[PDB]
Amino acid sequence: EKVLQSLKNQDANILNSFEENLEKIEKLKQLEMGLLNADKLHH
Amino acid sequence: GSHMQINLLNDFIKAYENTYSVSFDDSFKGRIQELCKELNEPFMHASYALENELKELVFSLDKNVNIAIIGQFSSGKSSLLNLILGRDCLPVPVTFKPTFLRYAKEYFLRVEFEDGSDIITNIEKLAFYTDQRNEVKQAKSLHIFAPIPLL
Amino acid sequence: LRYAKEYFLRVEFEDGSDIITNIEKLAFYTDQRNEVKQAKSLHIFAPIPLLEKITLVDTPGLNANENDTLTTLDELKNIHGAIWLSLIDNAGKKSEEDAIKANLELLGENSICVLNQKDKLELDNVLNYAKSVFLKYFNELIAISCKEAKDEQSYEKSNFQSLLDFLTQLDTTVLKEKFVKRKILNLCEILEDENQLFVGI
Amino acid sequence: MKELFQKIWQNELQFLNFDAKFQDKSKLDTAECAIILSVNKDNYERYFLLKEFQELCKKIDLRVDIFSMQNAQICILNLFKSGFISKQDLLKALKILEKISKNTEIFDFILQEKVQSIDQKALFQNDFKELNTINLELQKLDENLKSRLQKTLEKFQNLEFNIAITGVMNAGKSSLLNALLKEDFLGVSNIPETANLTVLSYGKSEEAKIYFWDKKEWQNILESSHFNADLKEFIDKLDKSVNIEPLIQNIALCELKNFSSAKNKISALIKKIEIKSHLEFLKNNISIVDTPGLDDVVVQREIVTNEYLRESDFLIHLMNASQSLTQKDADFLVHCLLNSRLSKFLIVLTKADLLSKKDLEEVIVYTKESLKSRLVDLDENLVEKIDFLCVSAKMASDFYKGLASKESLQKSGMQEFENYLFNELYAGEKSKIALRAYKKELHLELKNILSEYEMQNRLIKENKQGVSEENQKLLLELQK
Ligand SMILES: Nc1nc2c(ncn2[C@@H]2O[C@H](COP(=O)(O)OP(=O)(O)O)[C@@H](O)[C@H]2O)c(=O)[nH]1
Ligand SMILES: Nc1nc2c(ncn2[C@@H]2O[C@H](COP(=O)(O)OP(=O)(O)O)[C@@H](O)[C@H]2O)c(=O)[nH]1
Repeated sequence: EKVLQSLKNQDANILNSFEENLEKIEKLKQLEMGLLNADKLHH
Repeated sequence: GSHMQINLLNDFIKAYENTYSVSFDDSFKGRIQELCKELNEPFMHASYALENELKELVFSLDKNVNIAIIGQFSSGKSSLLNLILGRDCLPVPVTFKPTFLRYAKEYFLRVEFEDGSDIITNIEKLAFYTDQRNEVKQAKSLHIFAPIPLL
Repeated sequence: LRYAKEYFLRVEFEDGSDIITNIEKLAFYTDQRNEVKQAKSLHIFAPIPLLEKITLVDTPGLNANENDTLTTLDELKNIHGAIWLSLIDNAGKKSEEDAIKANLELLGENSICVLNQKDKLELDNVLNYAKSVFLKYFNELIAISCKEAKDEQSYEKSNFQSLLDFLTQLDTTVLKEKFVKRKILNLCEILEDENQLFVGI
Repeated sequence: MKELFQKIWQNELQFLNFDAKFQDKSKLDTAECAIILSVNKDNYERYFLLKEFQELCKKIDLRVDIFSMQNAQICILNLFKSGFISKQDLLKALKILEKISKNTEIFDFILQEKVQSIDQKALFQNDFKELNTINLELQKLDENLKSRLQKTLEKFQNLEFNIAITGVMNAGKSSLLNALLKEDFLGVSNIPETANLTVLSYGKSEEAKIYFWDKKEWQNILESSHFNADLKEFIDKLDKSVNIEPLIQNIALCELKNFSSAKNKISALIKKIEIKSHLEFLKNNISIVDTPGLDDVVVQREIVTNEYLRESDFLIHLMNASQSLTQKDADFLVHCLLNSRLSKFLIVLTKADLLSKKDLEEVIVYTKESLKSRLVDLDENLVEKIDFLCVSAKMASDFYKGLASKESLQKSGMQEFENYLFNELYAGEKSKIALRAYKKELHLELKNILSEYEMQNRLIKENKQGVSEENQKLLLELQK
């Protein structure tokens, strides 16, 4: 149980890092749709 | 490229012009038939088989005149064909591949099979390819090549 | 190139007629004229083993054309395999264009890559074969090179019997069967496309 | 426009919704739009059976059915109205196509229709600052990627539009350049002798960097003097004033204040003058290249065609209103038309005064017929590559400070020519190509960032799997 608790403590910071990465991925996804719209406007 | 736009337009113009607007080698029958067949085919929505038939009729003007020998129950047509060939081939009827007498510089036979393949072979073998077998490629047609004028 | 017991050429014309003739005239029927029957195809008949059931078809030169391959495919069909002939140059351009060419369509599961003309040059050749190995696994069995015979007394280190041996050792039936399976799958795919379009409407 | 569609699809017209169903707005270019418009109910079967038309429609994602053809025509016409994609160049293309399709009705409708607001440069600035914002966001979230993004932004910020301008000498180019800049610069007085190239650029320093011939360029000029027999005379007149004592390798004079001693026959030794001036026109990151017409053939023409064949992103050619086609000018325009790289250069009929309006149009028609006569094939339609304007520089220059303070700025054409040049900074192909390149760069840097950031998540997942495996091994050890 102790090893699991230590892994949970580390998996708090690890969870925060994973959530940040997920938000970065969502922002990049938004960016690609925006870029496609910008391309569409051109002619 | 706007120059490329103009070039694209010009290419379209040339292609339409070549497909629908051209008069043939007229002043002679050979291509008056082509003009008539073109008349028959712009919108008058033709059947693909009609289209092919017209194409073949157009070709027929450039081609071997096909003349056929019509024999009776057994009227000796095979011996007549042999005489025409000079050499002889099977003078009893158990029957029939369609057979052709064309011209060459040597005596050989060309056996076109049903599966699409053909073979060029010796004229002596003609009889074997006339008479049926059980499980070898059945010949679709037989093409005797012989060095006879009139062929 | 098909098999016979003697040397022939069979010139199939555009108008449908053909002529069977002596092979010496081949050049004459290759070179076009203005209004002589334009040849539709040329059929060399020769008494060579390996023309028994594995006949050869000559293809055009690849004149640096990206859309050449699809047009060629549309022109001419069922091909079970091929022999890709190339000079010493094996640059990236040849690799990429070979990939778009073969693309499982025309050459590969078993088909051969052949470097020509060893004679004008080894360590260099060794390096080139290694390059071909990891580069050209598109084609299946080993990449190969050579060519000299016929007024060579040796008749060999032309590896020519290696190419010949491969051509002999092909399991023709497997090739035919796999090709047929592929084509039937293609047709099924097309039919499904059409059906789903209707369903969507 | 239901009446128009009834006119052109009399009985095969279908039930259709008159609005642009268009999905991309760049789906097809203007020549392809013109082709689609020329699928009038009398040619439609032939077009549908034509292989090249089928290839075109497969490129555009169209069918060959009648309904979809008519729907596409609708959408094209609504884009012509609203998004205003087509100029009179669409009408040009339909006139070109009238070889095949005598489509008069659609031509007339396109002619007589209130067009729309145009709004080009504002849209350009909006899209470009959109892309700048996207680049900034990418920079926020790696150091190599951020440096790459910064370099890309530096490249696409304030970048190099080069205008070459040319013409024969008496026709007059320096005076037109003065009027465009709205003050004076080198030369307003006609002189039979001449030449050196002049590059008007923008910069904080106000240099006038000068370049003379090399030893070898001068040797070539003296070689050609043997053949020209007017250059030989001029070279004999020049060598009396021996300024040779203009030599082997590098001549870079850095500054001058409008010294007119070079007009005393020394400019023949100069080839290239590189100016860095302060004019708001050039403050928009423009650079102009003035070019000689006929003098000092040997290498001044070679350097002219170097400067023009180099960067120059546009070509303006000038002819005076009453020149009889100026055979050298005509040969140059022919060379322009055959060059497939040129892509719709421009013509200005300079000195729009001194000639009655509606007679200027006849002059332009004569010019175009001559150019067509030099190109006998469908090649003729290449003359529709040229745009024609009719500007007079004297009236515009007068309005600023001179005699005609009463309004000659309009009724001259300088304002419209200026509008045209500014429009070529979105409407011109170069600006759109640069925007496309910037978009591709942003997509590729985005792809790199995705590759960078997904791997961290993958590594975290692998670490979690390893931790789970270690826990399972510990449980197995406890059971043992
Ligand atoms: N006595 C005689 N026999 C003939 C004549 N014409 C054909 N024959 C014979 O008729 C037999 C059959 O000939 P064949 O060529 O097979 O007739 P086919 O079946 O119609 O082609 C052969 O034995 C010939 O010799 C003839 O004019 N007189
Ligand atoms: N009416 C009129 N005359 C002009 C105009 N521009 C130039 N000129 C005259 O045309 C001649 C040639 O002009 P110039 O400045 O020398 O151009 P350049 O020969 O290319 O250097 C000069 O005599 C000018 O006075 C103009 O806009 N209107």
